[PDB]
Amino acid sequence: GRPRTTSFAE
Amino acid sequence: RVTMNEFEYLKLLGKGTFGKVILVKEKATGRYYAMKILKKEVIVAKDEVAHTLTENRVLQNSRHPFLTALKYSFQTHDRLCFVMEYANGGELFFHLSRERVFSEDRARFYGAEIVSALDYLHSEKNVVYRDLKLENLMLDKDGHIKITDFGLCKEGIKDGATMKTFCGTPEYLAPEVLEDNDYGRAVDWWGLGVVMYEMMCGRLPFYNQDHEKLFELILMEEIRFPRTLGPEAKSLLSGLLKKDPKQRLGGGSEDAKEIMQHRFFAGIVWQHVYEKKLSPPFKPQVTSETDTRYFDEEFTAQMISERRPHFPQFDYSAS
Ligand SMILES: Nc1ncnc2c1ncn2[C@@H]1O[C@H](COP(=O)(O)OP(=O)(O)NP(=O)(O)O)[C@@H](O)[C@H]1O
Ligand SMILES: [Mn+2]
Ligand SMILES: [Mn+2]
Repeated sequence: GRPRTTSFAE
Repeated sequence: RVTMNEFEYLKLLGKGTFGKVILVKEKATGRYYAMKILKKEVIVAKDEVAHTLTENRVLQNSRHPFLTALKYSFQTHDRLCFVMEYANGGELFFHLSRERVFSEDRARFYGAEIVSALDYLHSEKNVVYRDLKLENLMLDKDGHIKITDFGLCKEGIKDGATMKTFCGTPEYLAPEVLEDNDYGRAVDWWGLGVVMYEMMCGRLPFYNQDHEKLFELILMEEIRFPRTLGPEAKSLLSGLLKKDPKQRLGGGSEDAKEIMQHRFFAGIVWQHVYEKKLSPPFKPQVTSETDTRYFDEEFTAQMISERRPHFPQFDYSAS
């Protein structure tokens, strides 16, 4: 398991 | 032709930064969908209008066995709504967290179907997905790949047409994006590299919990593989994860075709992949349609002018 990821934009 | 009333809101599926995804049943027809509900208040304030508009067009203008189809998209006075094809099987991220690793055969199957979808977007729609990751990759009721979440797409991208925007998910970002110089459709193949590394190795190829140090490894560190891993897999993963996109598998003019030709994919009939003729190595075991077994339990348990402008030409219905 790794933590969930969050998408982004500058 | 479609309002908020027309659907039965049954079970929460997820909750992202900008809105919520609810499992819905259509009143008029009884079929089940997944609704992405977004408050305009947020969208306008948090400067997300552009992404919302690109996501709307991309769903509308695409039809592929491995992309979630858009049924309707409608607005209320305050909300934006995407009525989408529902993926019963949940995220790949769900299954891999539980299983640690997938077999190379299982990885090849998901890999191929993601290649088929990404090829279509590139060659036929001139889109670059830009945000490939375990979370955005879902399974349908049969166990076929469904790529959802099209908010970070770029349109009008042909040949070596390049982009500038810093976006995606930090763990999955291609070196060229991190270098902050121009990039093309090759970023997707880097992304395929990373998810397929995760599937076959059970971890990200580069990881630190600090974004800056994370990016340090992505730019500097030579790739390393588990000693179990087979030659064909290792070569593909090496090729997809070349730091310089001009050396990357998929990075040339031949795009997706370069990766399709790869010996790891030997014996895969690409037409048969598109037609879904291949047997999915994992079948989701959902009893009913409302079975949210494969969605994290944290979600699936809860009960139910200038800030709210109109969205010209937002509303959409399919054939
Ligand atoms: N069509 C669908 N069928 C089933 N589940 C879905 C569907 N669309 C979204 N979800 C779930 O809802 C979650 C959030 O939706 P998503 O469209 O990925 O939003 P987002 O805010 O753009 N997230 P991100 O860009 O990854 O930070 C996903 O991770 C899925 O678990
Ligand atoms: Mn997402
Ligand atoms: Mn998104």
